[PDB]
Amino acid sequence: VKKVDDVTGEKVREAFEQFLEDFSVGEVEKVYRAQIEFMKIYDLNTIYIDYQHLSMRENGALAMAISEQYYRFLPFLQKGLRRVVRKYAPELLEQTERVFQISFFNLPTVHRIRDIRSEKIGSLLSISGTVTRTSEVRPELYKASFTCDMCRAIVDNVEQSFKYTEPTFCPNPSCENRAFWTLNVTRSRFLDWQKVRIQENANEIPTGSMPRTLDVILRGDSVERAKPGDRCKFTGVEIVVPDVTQLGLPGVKPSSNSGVTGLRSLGVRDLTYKISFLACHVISIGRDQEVFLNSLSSDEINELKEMVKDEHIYDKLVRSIAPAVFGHEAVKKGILLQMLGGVHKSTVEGIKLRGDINICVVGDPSTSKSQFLKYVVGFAPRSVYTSGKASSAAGLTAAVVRDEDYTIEAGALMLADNGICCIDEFDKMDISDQVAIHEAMEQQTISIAKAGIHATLNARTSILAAANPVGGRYNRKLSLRGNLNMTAPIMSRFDLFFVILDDCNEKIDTELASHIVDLHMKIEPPFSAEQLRRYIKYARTFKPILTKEARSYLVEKYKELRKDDAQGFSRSSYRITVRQLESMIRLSEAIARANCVDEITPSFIAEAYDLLRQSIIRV
Amino acid sequence: FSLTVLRARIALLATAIGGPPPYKLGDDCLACLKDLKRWFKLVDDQQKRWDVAMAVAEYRILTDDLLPILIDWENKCSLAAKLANKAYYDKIALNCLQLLVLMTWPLIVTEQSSSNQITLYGELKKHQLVYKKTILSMESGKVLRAAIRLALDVIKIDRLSRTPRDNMVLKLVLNFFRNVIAIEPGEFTINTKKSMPKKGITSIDTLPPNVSMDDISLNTVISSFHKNKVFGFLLTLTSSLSDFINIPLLEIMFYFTKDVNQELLFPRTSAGFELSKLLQKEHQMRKNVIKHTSARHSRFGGLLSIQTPDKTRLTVSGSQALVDEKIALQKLDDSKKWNKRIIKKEGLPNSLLNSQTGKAIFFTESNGKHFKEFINNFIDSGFNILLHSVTNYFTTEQDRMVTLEQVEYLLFFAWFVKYQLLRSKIDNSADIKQVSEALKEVTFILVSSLLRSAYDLKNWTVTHAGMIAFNELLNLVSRTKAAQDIEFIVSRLFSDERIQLLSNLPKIGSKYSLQFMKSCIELTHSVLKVLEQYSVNFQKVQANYMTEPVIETYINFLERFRELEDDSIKKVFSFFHRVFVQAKEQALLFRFDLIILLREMLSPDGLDRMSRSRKYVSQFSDYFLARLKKRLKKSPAWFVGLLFPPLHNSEVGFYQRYGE
Amino acid sequence: ELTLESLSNVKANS
Amino acid sequence: SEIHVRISDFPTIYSLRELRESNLSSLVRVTGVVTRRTGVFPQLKYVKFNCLKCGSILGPFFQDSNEEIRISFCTNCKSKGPFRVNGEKTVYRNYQRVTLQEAPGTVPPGRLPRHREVILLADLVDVSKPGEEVEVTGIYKNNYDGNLNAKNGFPVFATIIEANSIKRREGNTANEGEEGLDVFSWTEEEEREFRKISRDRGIIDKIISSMAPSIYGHRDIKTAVACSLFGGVPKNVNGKHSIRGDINVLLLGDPGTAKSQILKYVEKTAHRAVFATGQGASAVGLTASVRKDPITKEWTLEGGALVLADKGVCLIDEFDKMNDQDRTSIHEAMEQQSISISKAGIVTTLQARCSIIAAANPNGGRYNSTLPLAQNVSLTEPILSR
Amino acid sequence: ELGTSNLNLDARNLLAYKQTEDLYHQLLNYPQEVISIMDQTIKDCMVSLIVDNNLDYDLDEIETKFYKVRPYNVGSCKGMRELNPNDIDKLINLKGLVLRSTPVIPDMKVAFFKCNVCDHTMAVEIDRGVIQEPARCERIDCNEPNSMSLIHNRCSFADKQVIKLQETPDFVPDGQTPHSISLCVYDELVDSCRAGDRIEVTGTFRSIPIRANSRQRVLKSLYKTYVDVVHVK
DNA sequence: CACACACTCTCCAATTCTCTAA
DNA sequence: TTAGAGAATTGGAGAGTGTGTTTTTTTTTTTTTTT
Ligand SMILES: Nc1ncnc2c1ncn2[C@@H]1O[C@H](COP(=O)(O)OP(=O)(O)OP(O)(O)=S)[C@@H](O)[C@H]1O
Ligand SMILES: Nc1ncnc2c1ncn2[C@@H]1O[C@H](COP(=O)(O)OP(=O)(O)O)[C@@H](O)[C@H]1O
Ligand SMILES: [Mg+2]
Ligand SMILES: [Mg+2]
Ligand SMILES: [Zn+2]
Ligand SMILES: [Zn+2]
Ligand SMILES: [Zn+2]
Repeated sequence: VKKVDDVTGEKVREAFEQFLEDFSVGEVEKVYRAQIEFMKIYDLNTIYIDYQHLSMRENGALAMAISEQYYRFLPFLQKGLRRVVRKYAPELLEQTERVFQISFFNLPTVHRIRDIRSEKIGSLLSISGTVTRTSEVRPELYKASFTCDMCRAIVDNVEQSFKYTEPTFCPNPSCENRAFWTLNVTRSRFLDWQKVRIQENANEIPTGSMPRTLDVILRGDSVERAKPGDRCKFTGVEIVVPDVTQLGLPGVKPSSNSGVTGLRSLGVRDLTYKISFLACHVISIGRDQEVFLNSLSSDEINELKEMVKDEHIYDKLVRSIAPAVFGHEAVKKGILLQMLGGVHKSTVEGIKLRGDINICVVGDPSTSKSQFLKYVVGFAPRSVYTSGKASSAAGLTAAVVRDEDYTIEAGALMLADNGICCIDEFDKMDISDQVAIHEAMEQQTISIAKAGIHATLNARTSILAAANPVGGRYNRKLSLRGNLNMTAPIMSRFDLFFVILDDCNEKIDTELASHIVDLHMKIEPPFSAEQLRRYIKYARTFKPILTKEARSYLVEKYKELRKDDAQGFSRSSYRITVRQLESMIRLSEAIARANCVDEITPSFIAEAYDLLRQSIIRV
Repeated sequence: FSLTVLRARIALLATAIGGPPPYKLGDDCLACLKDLKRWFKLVDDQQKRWDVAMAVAEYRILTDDLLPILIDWENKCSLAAKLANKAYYDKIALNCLQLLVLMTWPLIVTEQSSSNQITLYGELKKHQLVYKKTILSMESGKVLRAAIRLALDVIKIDRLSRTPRDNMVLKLVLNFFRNVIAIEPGEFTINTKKSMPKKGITSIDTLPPNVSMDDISLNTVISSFHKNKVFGFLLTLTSSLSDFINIPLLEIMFYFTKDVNQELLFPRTSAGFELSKLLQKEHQMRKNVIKHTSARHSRFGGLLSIQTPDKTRLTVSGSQALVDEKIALQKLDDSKKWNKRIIKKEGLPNSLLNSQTGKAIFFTESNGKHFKEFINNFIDSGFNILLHSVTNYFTTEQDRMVTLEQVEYLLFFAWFVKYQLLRSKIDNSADIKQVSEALKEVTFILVSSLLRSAYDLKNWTVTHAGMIAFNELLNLVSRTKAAQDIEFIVSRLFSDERIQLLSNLPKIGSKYSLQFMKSCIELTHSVLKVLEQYSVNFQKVQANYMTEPVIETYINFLERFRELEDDSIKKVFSFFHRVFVQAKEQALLFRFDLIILLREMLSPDGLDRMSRSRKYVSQFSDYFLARLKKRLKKSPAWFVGLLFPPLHNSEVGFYQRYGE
Repeated sequence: ELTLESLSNVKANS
Repeated sequence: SEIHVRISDFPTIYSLRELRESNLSSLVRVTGVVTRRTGVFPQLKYVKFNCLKCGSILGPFFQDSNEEIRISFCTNCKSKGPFRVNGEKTVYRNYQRVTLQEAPGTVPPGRLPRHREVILLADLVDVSKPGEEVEVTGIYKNNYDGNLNAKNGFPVFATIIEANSIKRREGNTANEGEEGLDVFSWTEEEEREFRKISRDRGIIDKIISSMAPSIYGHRDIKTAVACSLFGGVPKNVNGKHSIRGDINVLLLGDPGTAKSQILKYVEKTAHRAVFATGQGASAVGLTASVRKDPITKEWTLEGGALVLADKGVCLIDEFDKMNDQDRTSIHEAMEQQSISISKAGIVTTLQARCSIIAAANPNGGRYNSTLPLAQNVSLTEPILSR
Repeated sequence: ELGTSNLNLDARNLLAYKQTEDLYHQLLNYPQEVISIMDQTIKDCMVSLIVDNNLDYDLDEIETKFYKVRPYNVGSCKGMRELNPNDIDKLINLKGLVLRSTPVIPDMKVAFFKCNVCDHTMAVEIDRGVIQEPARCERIDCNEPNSMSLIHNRCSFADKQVIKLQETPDFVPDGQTPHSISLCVYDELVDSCRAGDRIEVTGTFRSIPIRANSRQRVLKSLYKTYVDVVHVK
């Protein structure tokens, strides 16, 4: 076997070897040697190689060699990788051969779909676009291993092209086989394969012209890392995919812009080519207490320790919620308690008990309701902002759309699962629309049985509504029921009702104007947003329990609430149901989470009772 | 049914020996080891089946069970050797290593071999690579440290106090080293019983998935040797030469150097400078490539007619032809789809017997530095002593030496004697007396007799094993003459008996491999320079060299300019350059083969523009064209006689080749 | 006659 | 002739999104909702071909249920030619290819659902009705098809699950932590325990008190729910007259009285239970709908909530908030217990032996005790009498 | 001083000079060969100017770069509806507004084969879209026939962008809808005219056969027509 | 159906080869 | 060693067996969920 070797290839392999093993880059540290040790620890086989590190070494010569002829240099890079990984520790390869995947990222320049040229084929790019469609994770043949039908000889490590290429000859000089083999699926090596359909970004599209699309192939660990809609920054080799129908396949036939011809395997048919990216790395650009603590850096641990040991932590948190909104301490406290939530308990009989807290900020049209909603949607994770105007065809909850079969369209109440659904203009959405969320707000599920489709969908969301009073301006002469078009079944599912009014006060307007103009000119929060987020995440790990005296205090407070809410000659409660008792429990748990204490004291229950009472004494 | 019963017994033995997670020796472990040894020996030579080895490799016995035995014995041996049933715990490794060397024995297939052996050779050569793959990567390959214990136990006692039995133990352990490192990928034996289709062999990678070319190269072997201290073992074994430890050792330390060149030893971001130079060279050749491609697409449709003699209107396409008429003529030439038939042709460890010049095994810089001093230490320790030890054996059993002995001995000798001289040339810290001991009269006459005997039997491989040594004979004679009567007795017997052998091989070997042709040009270049300091006659030895087949075999090497190096072209061109004025025999150089190669040379697609090869060649070709014009202008018939071969008629032989 | 222990010690590679 | 083994309670449960190449030819326990279901086609088990050129018998090759049996060169002669099966000694096995789809519960919100085809071999056919949610344990195999390779342009294979067991999780999604392929299957000891506790005096009171254990009071509601859960005997006089044998319950009351929680409990407890709410349940989704099959292009009939809950319970939360023209669609299936469809040339009468348990809400949100029942609800006599 | 390649040569400048009137007529009649020789003359003239003026520069860099000529204003604004079939392979000036533009279509220019038995690789230039694959390995030590397999991603590709030009509304007859023609843009001018732009395009009106059956070599006798753009203004 | 493609089955004279020629 | 008489083999055209198309989802009803 005489094989000529491209000396440039082995030179690049050796240079890559020294770069990998002795880079030693702010104290000196062999980052890539530690990367290989990291791979040995968790068996993962993705080497995230920064391109700047490769460029600084070898004064950019190796970087250019990679960036110009990546496709031909890749096998030599893999061999150089195998050398180093075996040298440091042979803990690789019931032996299971390990296939490696070199990942290059942080390229100096980022191209786009419009800037695709066929002169960059076989080179590293950094294409960025918005993913619109992703296929399934199918396994593609990588290194086949055939067994011929007679003499049972094994032909192995058959490299696969875009076709289903199989060996043509048998190594044993007694087997007649030119087209007959039986692939050994167990011995063969397969690779995850996904095809994403990215397109030009909105801001990069010239006016009038339709967006240009591309088909990017994802292989290995980079599969399912680019969901539709997310703008990702792919990077990898750009290849061209021929029409394998013309090349001839065992199961199909060629099917009918400038196609070349003349190949021995072609005959009289032509061959056409299609540009398709082959991504090697993709990034988007658009829990017990101990587990959370161990994932946090020590410097952040210090800040969290200062918070938890603080004496006035509760009031500081309340004042630090939505700093850009002046006043409204009660609404700030309610919003803070909403993020912490309760405990989503589930009883022995299988009945699920709600743990999410629902707020409704009813107020005059000039007030700051939408500011609260926007702060919450911009701060709380897994939160969405929506209005009652019902923009999309799918309602607030869900809808079925016929495909020209039926499929479920996700509503606003579902996209915010395990989060906060900031609903705006809660009065605008009609009463025939309110009946849809009666279950989604208490049972936290949406049940749909329309046509051939029947599912019980999950909506574990906390709703923060913001409803304008009927008649535009709030009328204090009537109870909260009169000023709101909501009915009793939906008004009892809201834990807290906050009424905010723009009283015609000459002095108050001065502070308001000075505050708004002051912000536009530049608010000092005792806790910054990123600083408060870790405290909320830490507090959510707590699951407070009710002490023995807490239960008695809770029962007495509920009795007082129902006694003070009694109406009619038959003593029929209207505003206060057992949902209010569960609301007191939820608010007690949220308050105890605010103080980062695992036991619920009667002080917390008294505060929760005050919070509920202030929302119903509005007469 | 017999085969599956054999598999059942192998599996039964596999679960009987024991396993992990420390390995445990099962009951009757020695009995099952002896049973396995007996079965393998019975099926190897007595029955010639080569199926038990297959079953052993299948159960991964060598990896799962055999290697852990030696690994577990290593710690006990270290504890026993450092602390201050030892016989039972020692004899257990003997059978394991005997099995290991038996499975690692290279497999040879010939015409006399039965169909089973050739059928299973392709299925067992991969397992052979698997054994050395898992052995070298097994925690720094410490099994060789256990192997050297199987030799130091016997060699510890006095050499005069050797054992008539324990002596075979040394051979058995020593064979393991040469067997593991001689493991190389085989050849895909294509079934040529029928005409092959319009497509060739898909994959020539004869490597199982667990085996990668990274983990099986000789670099891995040398790194394992250095990390396992066995360098000291190989040095101490040779340090005590003063019989049975010579023939194996001749190839134990030769296999990893059978084809590794000495140029890589000296360079003459360190690796990246050559990377940048290679990028510059490939950029230059790619720039030369694009000079033919059209500025626009292929479908632009550039059609033209060449008004050739006879007012012909032949139509050739291509906008590239519109640039130059020579491009149009080349497109005319290569348009024909008809081609002629070009005729063409290792049974011993692959090496120079089958390795092209670019097959330089990649070495780590530290590994290269270690290997630079390892061989030098071996030379400073026991090189000439080892040569003199086998001198006596080489003088006997001339016809009893199998063809393997010549290829495993002559290549070793020539490679090391060449390395010593090149190392002395680059650096003066090494004396010439370290290799001058090979000038013994008996050794020289015996190797010459072997070289001449290999000629009549058509053993071209064995003869090529001899020219590589014969080149260094003249080279060392020149070195010991310039740097200085001992050289005369070695360099005076080629008066009349040896002139025929050296002047016949170039005329006949042109129809064989490239290296066979390369040997003779070096032979002629060396012989033309060794005698230049004493002139039996300079004008008489060159007379027998100026022959038409000799020119043919020299010019046949020039056609491979896509792979010829600076020295390869330098020697071939200097052969004609040195006879331009000294011999004045340019008339036999008037074939079109040399003119077309000159056209290829000066064209940018051939030799590098930035290098130091095309400048003097271009000037000498400028003078060549002047000579051609002067000689052609004085003979109109020579215009067409330049194509036809010369004539055997008396008068014309002096009229045309000498110009009266 | 292999014990449950042998079943755990794979001999065939696969 | 053969006994198959249905492995149950596999620990590592996946989803049709998390399957990768590492799971190939290994047991998986994916979970999804059944979408399509072909008919039970007999499949060749032991193909015994007969050579046409020279021979007459070929080896009884095992069909792998995934790829066509390949004969290639004959044993009698190396020459290749046409082959066909033998009807003399051939055995068949049932074959059904159900198409799992990722359940809308487990699909990430707003994302498209993945799907894999599942092969149900003998004794497993017709065990998973379309639209039901099931957990499928089986080997995750892959077979090569030229169509997929041509479409994607890469040597990519098509995967498929050869089901080894099926457990339905539709209508018992709150029943996690249980063991076995059937939560409602009883062993002999369990049956003996049933017979032992039934002889107790006051077993009815224990059963009633054990309906909603975590819901206080409401003993009348618990009694009604228990009666509905056990049901009555469906009579059939001489084969002509048919009497309904299932009890319907209507829970009407003020908000926050655990009417929806009782319904959720009933869904958890009953064997075949379906939950549909208010406006989120159309007329044809409650009973039955016809559709043009996208592959074969003809009208086919698919059942709804009242068919998926056949011989079970159907739970309708917020009964009074459904559209009248959607609420009137359950009049026949709640008294005659049979859905009659005569649309698009499909004249047939399905069977729906359901037992509706519906939670209503009085007009104005509060039940006015001073008014009769008819004045507190918007429902009419024909639906109140059921 | 800018390192550019294309030249915005005007057609009237050939009439202005005396000896280049036949050259102008042949450019209008034989655009392909004329443009090729004009490009070669441009390259040779530039390298000669570098040699003469002694303005030191890399001769290899200039020689490697492909220099183009873009003859615009070739003639009167020919109408799309008046493209009779004697204008085949003749320079044509057209005016219109582009409807859409296909993405970049890679067309092979230099093939790249690999010897699957000795790993020998050589590049075969592609002319008129035909694959002249080597009969055997170029290396004499191997010379194995039928051992060459095309390495698609290691080849060399050019840029082709088919553009669907539309007849301008102000020139179409008021009765019928405006017609359309298909442009072809190579190696440059790609994405130089987005959809909605109005351009005056100059190119050679060319027609090619279309295969009636993909599997067979049967060719339809209708000869779909396009134009090979050489300049867009 | 049949004309064109791809390819297995099959076959003599020009191309290579070594015993007897000059 | 040379010009010339003898064996020995196998590639390039052709007999022949079996293929592969043309071949199609528009427009019109009927249903269903939103509007
Ligand atoms: N207390 C406040 N602090 C800061 N900005 C305030 C405050 N009250 C009102 N604003 C500003 O008043 C403007 C209008 O308030 P929004 O949050 O938009 O309420 P809204 O959405 O306009 O109410 P409607 O009923 O929907 S019109 C915004 O620019 C707020 O920043
Ligand atoms: N009798 C009761 N015992 C225990 N919990 C009750 C009772 N009545 C109501 N609840 C609680 O009220 C909460 C809300 O009940 P819900 O399902 O909204 O009833 P409805 O739908 O009739 O308003 C439930 O979490 C439940 O735990
Ligand atoms: Mg607003
Ligand atoms: Mg309810
Ligand atoms: Zn075979
Ligand atoms: Zn047969
Ligand atoms: Zn080759």
